[PDB]
Amino acid sequence: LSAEDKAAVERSKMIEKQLQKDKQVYRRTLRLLLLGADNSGKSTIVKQMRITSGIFETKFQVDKVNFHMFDVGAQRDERRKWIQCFNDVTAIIFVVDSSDYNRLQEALNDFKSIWNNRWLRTISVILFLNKQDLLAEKVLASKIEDYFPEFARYTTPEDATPYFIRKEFVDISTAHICYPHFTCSVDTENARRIFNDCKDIILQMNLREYNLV
Amino acid sequence: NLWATGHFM
Amino acid sequence: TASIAQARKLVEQLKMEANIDRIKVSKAAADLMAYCEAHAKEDPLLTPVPASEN
Amino acid sequence: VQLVESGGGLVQPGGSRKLSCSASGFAFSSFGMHWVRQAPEKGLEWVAYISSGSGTIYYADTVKGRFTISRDDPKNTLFLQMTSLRSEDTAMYYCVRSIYYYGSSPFDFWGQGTTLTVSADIVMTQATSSVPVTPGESVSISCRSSKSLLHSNGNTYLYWFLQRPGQSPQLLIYRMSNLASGVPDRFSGSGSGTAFTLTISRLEAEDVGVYYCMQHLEYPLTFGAGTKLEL
Amino acid sequence: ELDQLRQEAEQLKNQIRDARKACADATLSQITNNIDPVGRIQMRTRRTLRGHLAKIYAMHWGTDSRLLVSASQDGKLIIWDSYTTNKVHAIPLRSSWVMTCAYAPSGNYVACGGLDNICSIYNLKTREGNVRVSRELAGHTGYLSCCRFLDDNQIVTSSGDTTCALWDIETGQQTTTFTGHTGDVMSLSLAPDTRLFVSGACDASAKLWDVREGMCRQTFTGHESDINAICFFPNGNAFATGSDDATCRLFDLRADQELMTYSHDNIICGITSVSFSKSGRLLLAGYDDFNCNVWDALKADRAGVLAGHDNRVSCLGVTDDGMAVATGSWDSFLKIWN
Amino acid sequence: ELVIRCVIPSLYLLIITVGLLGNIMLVKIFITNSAMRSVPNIFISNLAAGDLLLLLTCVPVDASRYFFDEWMFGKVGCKLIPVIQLTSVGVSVFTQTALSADRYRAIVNPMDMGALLRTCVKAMGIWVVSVLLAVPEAVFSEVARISSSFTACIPYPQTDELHPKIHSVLIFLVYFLIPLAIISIYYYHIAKTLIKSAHNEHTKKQMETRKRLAKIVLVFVGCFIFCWFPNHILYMYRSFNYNEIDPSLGHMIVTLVARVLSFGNSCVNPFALYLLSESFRRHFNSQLCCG
Repeated sequence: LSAEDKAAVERSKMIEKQLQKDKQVYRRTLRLLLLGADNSGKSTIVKQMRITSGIFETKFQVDKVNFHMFDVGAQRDERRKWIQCFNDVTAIIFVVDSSDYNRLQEALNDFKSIWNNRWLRTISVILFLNKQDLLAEKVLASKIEDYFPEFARYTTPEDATPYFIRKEFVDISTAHICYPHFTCSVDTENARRIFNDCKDIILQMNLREYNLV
Repeated sequence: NLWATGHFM
Repeated sequence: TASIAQARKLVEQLKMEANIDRIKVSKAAADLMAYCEAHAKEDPLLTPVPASEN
Repeated sequence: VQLVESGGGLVQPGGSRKLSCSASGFAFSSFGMHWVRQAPEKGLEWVAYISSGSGTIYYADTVKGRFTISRDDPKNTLFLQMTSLRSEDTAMYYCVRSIYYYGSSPFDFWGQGTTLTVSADIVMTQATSSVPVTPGESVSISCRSSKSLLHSNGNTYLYWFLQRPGQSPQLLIYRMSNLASGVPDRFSGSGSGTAFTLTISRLEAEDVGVYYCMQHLEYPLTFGAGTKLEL
Repeated sequence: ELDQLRQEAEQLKNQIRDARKACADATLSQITNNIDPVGRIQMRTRRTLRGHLAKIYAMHWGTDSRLLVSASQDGKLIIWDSYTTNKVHAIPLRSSWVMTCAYAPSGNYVACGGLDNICSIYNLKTREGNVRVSRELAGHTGYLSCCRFLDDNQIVTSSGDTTCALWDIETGQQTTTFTGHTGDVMSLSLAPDTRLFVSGACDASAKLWDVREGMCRQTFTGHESDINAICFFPNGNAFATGSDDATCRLFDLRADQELMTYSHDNIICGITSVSFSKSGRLLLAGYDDFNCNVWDALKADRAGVLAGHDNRVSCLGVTDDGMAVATGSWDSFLKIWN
Repeated sequence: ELVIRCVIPSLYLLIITVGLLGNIMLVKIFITNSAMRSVPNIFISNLAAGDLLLLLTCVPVDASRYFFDEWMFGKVGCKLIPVIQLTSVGVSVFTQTALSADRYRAIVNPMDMGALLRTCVKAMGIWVVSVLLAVPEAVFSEVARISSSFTACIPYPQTDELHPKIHSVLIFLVYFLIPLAIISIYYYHIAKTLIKSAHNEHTKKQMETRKRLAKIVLVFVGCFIFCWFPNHILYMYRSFNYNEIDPSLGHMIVTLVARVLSFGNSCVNPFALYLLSESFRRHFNSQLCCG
């Protein structure tokens, strides 16, 4: 109740106002978690969306909204303990190298473990099938029957608009929703597809915070 | 009767 | 030569752990009970403390 | 940590004088600033106090309203404007920094100060003002306040300042017994809520000067008469 | 040289197991059938702290039981005043996601760490007023889980690379490197005599290490899930570990076996933080059931329920004098129970 | 004729008790549960409190008017209770409009996201506007003898005739026309946003409930009309012949069918929140045994 106590209360109020000012800009941005194995094109997507430490943050703003992309730099392949720090995030961009069929089973297993995680039940996982040009070259010019026997009985859908890997991914996804997309190593669409997904994902949050869904 | 009066309710 | 190295390191650690002083459970239990009964007088959580210290 | 003051000299009564203080070595935006005057052959006298962000600004009872104090954070500057100076404002002004939190050392660093020549409050009554003692022996400076400074929170407000001839006062003990930084452990504080004592185990050649006492219970900051140790 | 070393390790494991089952004279759970417990503990939140933004992940206490440091997921170290309910210190961290924060035993230095794999040591008694970067301990290849100060110049840290380390503030390099574990360490706990410390890994393996050399003395492998919390007894002879099986296990260092097993049927969630009281009677644990539990170290029964929070209880800690207990959850709310 | 005439009070009591249960469950959720309290949810609690006040004020008055002959209250009753009913209806309509505006801003502009204080001051301003528009309902209201007769609390003096016709359109404009025209275009924009984002696969389940919500927000307008239009047309018909009371069967059945639909807002909101939202559905299912 003395003068020093009043000065301490004033300093605490100033720190509270500073924290509120920080929260103001913290809520106006989104946070994404970039995940993927070593065979994926995570580095390509990092160096494409430009418009020691076990973590790396990328700051990019497109369509008047900032996205803080956090990617593991020098951490192990295990994602069971440190994953709990990425809760309540906007989305988890999971990169998969769809070209190499030999390392696709482990990618599907990792996607299933991430989708069926203990604390990731409220976080949406967006699939990114990188290296689409290599995927097309390995088919128009490695066979899928040698790795996946369920490819002979599966054909292209007739009600689509010109899919085996996407079907195998959505089978685990539907069993928050996923967003499979096809991108190349030079395609600049990754800067827009995120805005094509998060605008819906956050919308679902607007359906849950306002109790509409 | 009495039900013929009231204030909007 | 890394497999045999880690194997012999684990064996050495285990044989060093197996040569420690392990007293019976009764002695440690009595020690813990005595410590709890001795430090229970000045524990503000176990005993209800009035507003003189809050 | 350095405070450069400017704006001193001679002036005529009735005009205006704007003293400036520049900080270099710390974040000026997160420090409470105190302007304190000291008359020649007299004791200290607190003038003005300002908090961070210009939230709370307090003045002394004798100069309330006449003087103004402002701060500029983008440039780390402190301005003190004084108008209609009387025959008492001719003194040496000092700028003191202090942050207020638990474990802090308020009034730790004092500015260089500048001289300006012209033409209830808890007073500190020091019973001792001239205690000659040779260096090397233990000395005890006693003081008494007109009001109990022991607040209900448990912290006693008792600041000691050692002012050497030609040097700005330096903080010794900011609390009743909590020693400050940059000061040897030879100084100790004790006493009750009314009578306070500062004991020094041994004195050296650089341990000479006037010992001022300051209370910080209420907003009116008043100093003592001053207790210097002779040789 | 593979089969012989494996069979020797198996023989040593069998020897340790039979020694532990032979030294098990009488369990404490059946011996404590005569001591009168306290009963039902009702703790009320004295002061509340609603200034945090992100999920509070760690907390610690200093010398005096007045300053409370806490770490948030937005890269913020906030040091509050527990008595006057005021904000004392605010440190913006360069790394957003953090998981550990400690307070020096002299009340002058603080620590932080997490996914950045770099432990940042900040000083609070700087002459610049504001908090500046004092030390940057780097060299690990895993996420920092916990860290505790031993003195004003040394600090123990646990990384995600299954190895614990002991760094020196004066040097800044690898001062002590312990042997790697099977799983990644999740929490640390120091002893009052600053000589030994027990740490639990991601798997069922709790190892005791010293502060002079990097040699392990005791290893506890009795569990069924992933250990996420640990704490030391005020006397330095016992320690409780909490895992994802909702059952805490209190072992001792004098017998190298399991003493107490806190278990319940209506709890199937995980455990985040475990802390003992001043006397070691009331053991406070943080469960993922939006509540906090307070068990008896001798009765192992339900004594206190803390239903103040609304999210997953992330961290909790008792002061050095047991005056109050701080608790932080993912709701960015710090509660000071008594 | 007589059968349905005797059945109408049964359905009226059923709607009243269902609305009371919905309101008490809503206030129990907003009080005894800290998981459903947020920034955009304070308007839901405000609307629940408004509907509870409406059910506690208007229902006893209607029961006394349909069961007794004289006015059980004095001058203070005729001065206060009608004002309370009018301000409750006003704050309920304004809270529904604010909820519609919030849903519009959240759905049409999902990427446009401190707000707690804004919502609090908006609710305070809503309550202020509601209590300020009920002031003229006190001076012009008095206990007068209507045209073997008795007395009753009427809102218009029997001398003047233009003031009732003016107050009729004054109530019909700011309470019905403007709020309905606002919520209609808001729900239309909501449906357009939900349809354009869905139509012109990983979106086979979310788009289904999205279309369901886009249809429910459009049926909301029809429900609001079916609930409020009868009471408003009844009030406008009474305003022209407030001195010439109509005790015939037609006026009686019109009053009954208007009241049973005006009291339906205490059940439209809880049922919609139960069938749309999932967070409140589990709480409603869990509070079935506790109350």
